[PDB]
Amino acid sequence: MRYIHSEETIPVPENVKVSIKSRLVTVEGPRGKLQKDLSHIAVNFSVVKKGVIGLEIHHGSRKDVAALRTVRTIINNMIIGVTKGFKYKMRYVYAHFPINVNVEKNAETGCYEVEIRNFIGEKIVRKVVMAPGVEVEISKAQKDELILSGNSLEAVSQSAADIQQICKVRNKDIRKFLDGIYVSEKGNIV
Amino acid sequence: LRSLTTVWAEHLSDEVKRRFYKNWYKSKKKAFTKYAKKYAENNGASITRELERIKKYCTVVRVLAHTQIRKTPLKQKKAHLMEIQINGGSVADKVEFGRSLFEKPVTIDTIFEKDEMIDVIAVTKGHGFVGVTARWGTKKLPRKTHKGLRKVACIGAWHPSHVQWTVARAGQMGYHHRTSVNHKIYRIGKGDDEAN
Amino acid sequence: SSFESVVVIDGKGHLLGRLASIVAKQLLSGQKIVVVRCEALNISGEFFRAKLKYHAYLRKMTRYNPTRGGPFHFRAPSRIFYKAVRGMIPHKTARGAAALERLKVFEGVPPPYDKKKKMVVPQALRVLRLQPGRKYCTVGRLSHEVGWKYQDVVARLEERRKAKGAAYYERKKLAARQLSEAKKAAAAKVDPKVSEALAAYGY
Amino acid sequence: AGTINKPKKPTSKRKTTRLRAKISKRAAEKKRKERKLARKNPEWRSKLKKDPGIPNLFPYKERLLQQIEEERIRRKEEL
Amino acid sequence: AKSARASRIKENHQRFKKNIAGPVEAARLERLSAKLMAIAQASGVKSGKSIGRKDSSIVFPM
Amino acid sequence: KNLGMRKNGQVWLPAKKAFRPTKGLTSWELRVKKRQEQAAMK
Amino acid sequence: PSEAGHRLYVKGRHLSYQRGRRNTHPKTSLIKIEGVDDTAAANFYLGKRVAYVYRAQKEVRGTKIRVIWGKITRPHGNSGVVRAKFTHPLPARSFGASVRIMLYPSSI
Amino acid sequence: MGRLQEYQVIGRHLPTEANPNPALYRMRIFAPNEVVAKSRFWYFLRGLKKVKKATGEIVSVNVISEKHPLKVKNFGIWLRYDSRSGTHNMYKEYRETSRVAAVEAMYADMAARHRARFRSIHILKVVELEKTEDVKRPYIKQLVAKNLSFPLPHRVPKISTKKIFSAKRPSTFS
Amino acid sequence: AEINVEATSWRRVEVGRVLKLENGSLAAIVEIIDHKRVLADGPSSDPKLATPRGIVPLSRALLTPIVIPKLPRGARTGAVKKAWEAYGVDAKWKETNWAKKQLQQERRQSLTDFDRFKVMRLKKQRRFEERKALAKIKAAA
RNA sequence: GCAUCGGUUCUGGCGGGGGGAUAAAGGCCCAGGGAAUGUGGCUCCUCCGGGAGUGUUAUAGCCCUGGGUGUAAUACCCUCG
RNA sequence: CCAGAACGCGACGAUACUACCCGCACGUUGUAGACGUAUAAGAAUAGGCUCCGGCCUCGUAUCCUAGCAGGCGAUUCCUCCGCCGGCCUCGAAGUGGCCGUCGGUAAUUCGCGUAUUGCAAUUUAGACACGCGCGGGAUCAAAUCCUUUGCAGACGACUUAGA
Repeated sequence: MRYIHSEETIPVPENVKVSIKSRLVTVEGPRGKLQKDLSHIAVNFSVVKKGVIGLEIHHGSRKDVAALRTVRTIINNMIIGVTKGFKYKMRYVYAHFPINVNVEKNAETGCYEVEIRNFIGEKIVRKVVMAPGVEVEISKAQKDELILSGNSLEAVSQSAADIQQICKVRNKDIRKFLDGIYVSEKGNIV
Repeated sequence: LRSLTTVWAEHLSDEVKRRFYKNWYKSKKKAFTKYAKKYAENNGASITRELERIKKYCTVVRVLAHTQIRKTPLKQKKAHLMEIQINGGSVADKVEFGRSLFEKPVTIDTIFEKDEMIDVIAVTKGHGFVGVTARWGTKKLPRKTHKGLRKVACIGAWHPSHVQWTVARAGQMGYHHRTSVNHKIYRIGKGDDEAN
Repeated sequence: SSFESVVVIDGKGHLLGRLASIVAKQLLSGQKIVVVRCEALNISGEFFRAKLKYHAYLRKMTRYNPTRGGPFHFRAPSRIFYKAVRGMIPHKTARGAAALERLKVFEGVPPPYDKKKKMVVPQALRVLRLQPGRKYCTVGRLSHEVGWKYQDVVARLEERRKAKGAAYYERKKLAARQLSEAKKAAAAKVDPKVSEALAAYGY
Repeated sequence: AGTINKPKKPTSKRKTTRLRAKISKRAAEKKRKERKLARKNPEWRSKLKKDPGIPNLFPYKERLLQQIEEERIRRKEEL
Repeated sequence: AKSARASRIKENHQRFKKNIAGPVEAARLERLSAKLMAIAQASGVKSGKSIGRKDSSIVFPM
Repeated sequence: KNLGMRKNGQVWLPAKKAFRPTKGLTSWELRVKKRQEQAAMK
Repeated sequence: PSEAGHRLYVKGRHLSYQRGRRNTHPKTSLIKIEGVDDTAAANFYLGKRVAYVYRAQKEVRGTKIRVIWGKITRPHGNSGVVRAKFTHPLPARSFGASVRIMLYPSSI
Repeated sequence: MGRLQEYQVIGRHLPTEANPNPALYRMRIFAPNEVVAKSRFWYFLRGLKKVKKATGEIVSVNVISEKHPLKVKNFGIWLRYDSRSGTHNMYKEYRETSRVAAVEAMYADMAARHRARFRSIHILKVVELEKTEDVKRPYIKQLVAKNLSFPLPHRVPKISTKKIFSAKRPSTFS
Repeated sequence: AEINVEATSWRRVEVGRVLKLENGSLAAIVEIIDHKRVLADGPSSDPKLATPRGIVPLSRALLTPIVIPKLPRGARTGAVKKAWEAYGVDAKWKETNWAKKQLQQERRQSLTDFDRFKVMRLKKQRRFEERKALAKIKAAA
């Protein structure tokens, strides 16, 4: 059954500037600027109030009405990213062979590179290149902890996922071999 | 890729001019004679125009080079000509490189170096018409097999009602074009070296 | 309904089979057709469905000899459109061969078609035919994934053609401005009998 | 599965005359056999079927029940 | 066995090409190019600077 | 700030509302009256 | 000088014979008239003469150009295609060729 | 099931010496014409009162026209349909301007959503919902809302099917 | 908080919107039946613009920029007529660019042979003046 | 080739007549009744944009019943040209 | 990496003649079929265009369109069209812009001619290709057989040599 009208709302903070044209959303805040193309979803954007973004769908099915919630969460996470940022803390733990993590910043590409050595004594050097806009540091407050911060939640979480996926134990009992790099905390920078 | 233009040198040797003829001994040897005159008329304006066309329109530049077969012991007097691609640099750099290399001899050691692997491309030894045993390496049929033992016993024993293109058949063996790779250069010896 | 010397159809945004049906009927009627930008033709449905259909096409081949008689798999987008058109034409008759010779298909817009008028066929336009929310793919993408070698070359040539068209459009805007000012300035010096006579007739 | 990159032999939707005729004959035989088991069916069948009644979401079910009760009272008074 | 088309084999070969064989072939190319450069160095219409025209069809005959 | 914990750890996720696309067609008082009428009819 | 044209006929194309799916009847031809797209417009052209003009090899009585004459008889379908009868049936090779629909016999 | 009309059909059993004045039975039949209306009347009467066509006669056939065809109305239809499972009730709602138009929309809807033909559908009651609160379905409740207003996104313009080629790409905004 | 949204702005269908039908007549919307049909009435004194009260499919109509203010839902022909000549719908339709296009189409359709010849001659005279003006402009810059 | 005809047939337009609930509607009046997807007014909130409450026409309208114009018009069906 | 469409394509060299190129002179020459066979933005379609004022369903548009199949002479106008040359420009299967000369030209108006093709009969008219002619400008080539070779080979074919 087709619903005549459906609406969502996104509040916007005072220090955030949001520009939407042809379903291409650009959100700028104190921390920078994020951009995302939402042209794959039919939606009418509007300014229903000062500081409120309205989302509408007309004559839509239940699935079309449901996609507005995903669009709302995506734009809200972009606003949170340019306002407070996103920070994922990872911890690398080992039993016998100490995991050596080296963080460099490539001047040519502008991205960070994480090199992992001595994982369960292996002689290969694992290299993971971060998505742009993601900053990686080795924490000095705690032991064996990486901190990945950024404005794009998808970029920060996918970079943490890449680091988690590259250090995988193969052909061993994982009840016994506990070695790896794991996402230990998720939150905001501010 | 499409050949746009070709520019030649002012002087062409007789051994490379023999490549354009089948009966050079009877010919008036007229090849490139009208082409050599455009180096003289209008101060080579057509030559310069074609060089500029190569500079501004082309992405791949190849020189034309011929062997000096007269320095070989061969009875053949007609030289071999081929296009050799210039790699590296920009297209203008390639054009200046080739134009500077016009009418000049290039030795082997300024293209290849000792301790390098190269590819060798050639046509193989011809053997003529050959049966399946030496052409494909099939098993010989037993002794005194009826109608021949250097054969294949069943060529089409199943459907379709055809001979399949995958079945070993007698025919031409050798004189095939082959490209072989990873051949190490052990020595580039100099011909003027009396102890090479 | 209009008889033309040749109709140049911009293939961008057109559904493959519907455009092929319309083009084949025009060819059999006796109209010359040139379809350009066959890489920008659309196929309805998910991309993997089109890829599955092309791989099912690539399965078929004459078993005893693949160099003759077998279905020859043409990977270029123009040739995919040509196969769709040839399926709707009695190509094994002399009339069908004659109708097929009145058609030309290309990737991109090679000259001199870049300076010719390109038309659209609304009965095959994807934005008018497909329901919003359905999936669609691109014939150029399918061609690149099944082995067409000149996607990047056509892209660079099309970017050059669009830059030259941008310069031409700036000149066209300047000409439109000058013609508007010319009509405005000459409107004062045209006889009012002529002016309201043309106004009454509708010009 | 690797269906997209390597599809298998297609399942043909083209019918054959032999199979069409056989399926038609089998359908006719099944219809006749079902009639035969129906005429010798020993299963009990009610004389009057269970009538579903009035739907609840019909807005005037209450006044229709009022009409039914009034009709019963009128019929009892007439009889 | 890992095939010649294996992804891990390809990545290993790419690292070898970048870190090991690359500088060697680069230096050899510099030497060879230097030698062959040593051998090599050893109106617009009427001049050809403006590119003029040289001295089956795509369209229907019309 | 948020005082409660979200189970999947995505603490930036907003306090969502229920997905009721037919919300606002019927008021509460009318539905109460219809409840009484349907109960009497049953 | 005058730089206009001289056309006093309407352009048409010979599409087909009168046919079912398989059997064809060359006694009647199907003509598409340019700019005519429904039966209401096709009703205007009923009875109008139509000429198929072609070229032969010999020059016969001063000309190489031969004509087959006919008339538009009735509409066909709903899209302004018309049926026509010619003195001899039109050549089967002329499917897709042009024909000239006159404005006579006129009733305007 | 076509351009339907509603007929008042009155019939009776033939008079006899035992029963000189038989009872008259009236039915409202949605039918394409009078022949179908009388046939459906005898079908229902055979199913109900065991009065056959040979022993009965049609007393009257009349057309019931809508009193106000220019007033938008909400209709509730209680119907029963026969499927492979058996007989099922439905209550459905239609926003139309007449009873016959609601019944046509009902027949189209039942065919589209449940594959039911004309023969397997028994229309038991068609009512006009007197009040807005009597509307039970959300697809009519969204239409009877206060200050109803909506746009028309993505309107394909009507282009003549005889005009094969166009020199401009059409717009979907008006 | 700066929000800049560049999006679409359709015309809405509601009670009071005037529709242009395929025959050129006009009809104000009285009540919306569903998303595909409305009840509409054109009580215009001009016979070319008038429409009887009845159901109009929205596929067979176009949304004009005219909305009658405060037209009640379900209003009959008298109330709709009073609102119609109260608002002056006919005049606003006449200044609408759709009616100018329709008027131009009718004028060009009604032309006879002599009319078309006179159109050609007058257009050539005006074109001569416009050509002189364009030569002056293009020679200037 | 045209004109005037005959035979058969396809297609377009116009003038009448009849029926039904002597169509049903609808417009304009007359007399009653009623309600909300409550108009105006009044009260209370506000982002001052608009909401919530009250109730029967006011600075909009609607629904139901009866009557007049009226043997109204029109649809549909039949029918004479 | 192998083959290379023997009815797919490109570049270049030399091209004797009746061959090549230019001009006009026409075809009982041929062609799936000229008759104004006129018209380049790109891009989006839950958005666009703009001269920045506004505009957008709509190519039902714009251009062109009169004169013996379009004559002759004026009045008048500086508008449109075409061939050449110069300078630029155009490589996706290469061609347009500006300037200059020359030639033609109702935007306005008028004078003389049109008849007889007899009341209709394709309105023989375009483009491309081919061919026969002249009058000129330009150029004097190869291949095969044969002898030979063995890097080849059943025979043809192939790699060679013969001034």
